[PDB]
Amino acid sequence: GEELFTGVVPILVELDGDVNGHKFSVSGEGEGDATYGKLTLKFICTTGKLPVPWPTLVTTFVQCFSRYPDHMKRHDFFKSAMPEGYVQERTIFFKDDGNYKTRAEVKFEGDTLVNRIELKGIDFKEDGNILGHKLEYNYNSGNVYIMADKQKNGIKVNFKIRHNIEDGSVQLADHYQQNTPIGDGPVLLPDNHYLSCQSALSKDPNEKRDHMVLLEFVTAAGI
Repeated sequence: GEELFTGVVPILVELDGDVNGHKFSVSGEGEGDATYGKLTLKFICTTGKLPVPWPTLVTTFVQCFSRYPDHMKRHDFFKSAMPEGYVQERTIFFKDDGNYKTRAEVKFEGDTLVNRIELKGIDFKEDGNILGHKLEYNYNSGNVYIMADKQKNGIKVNFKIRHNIEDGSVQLADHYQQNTPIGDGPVLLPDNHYLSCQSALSKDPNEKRDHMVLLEFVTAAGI
């Protein structure tokens, strides 16, 4: 897979969503440059106004673009599954609030690296930090824990995302994620490690639509 990520890859993201019966769609475009662990994307709510807060979707909107130091390449599960791809599934628990259930498929469409996702959210408080848009438009750095998952020929991934609430508090979002190759094809199984991540959300003064500009860097460590 390594050889597909050697340069600048166009990325395309498409999510269909239903949160507490609130329905929406988002398209994203950008490019990734795994060599530097860099992702640059722009997202647009195509169905109007985003019913949830943008920062809540970041995790959901391609770890194959993480930078795996030379010594760790053997642990890169993401790239290994390419081009056929991998399936990525999560449940993201918002403390004292609802949950998101996501199913995505990450693979190449020719030259393009695509992420197609179905997202379902239930149990959200209509007056919650989420439904009530109480989260700051920003994003914290942190770690993503990776571990091999044999009886599935995949990996298990766990982490906590802390969204800042505008009152100064925090909205914890606990992530439980599973990935498995799309094919019958081989993949690399990693030893435990983690991805060190950081992100910055911005806006395009020109875009009138509901959107998010995202700049992100992630580098595998712990080995």
